[PDB]
Amino acid sequence: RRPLPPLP
Amino acid sequence: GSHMTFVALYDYESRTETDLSFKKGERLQIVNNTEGDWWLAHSLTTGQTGYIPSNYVAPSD
Ligand code: NI
Repeated sequence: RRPLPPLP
Repeated sequence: GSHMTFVALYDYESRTETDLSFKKGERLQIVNNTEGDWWLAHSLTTGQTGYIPSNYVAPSD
């Protein structure tokens, strides 16, 4: 998988 | 009928050969959302195309 980045 | 207009909520910097970098406030057309998480998008602002993290965008007029 490619996790989504955390939000700023 | 195929328009899927979103706005960038934050900046995102590409970190692969296929990502799209964008600045907050850019408008994007979503070309393919098949993956669910990462969407193929085209910037209406810059004319560049690539994958984007879908959590960084929201539907827009
Ligand atoms: Ni449409």
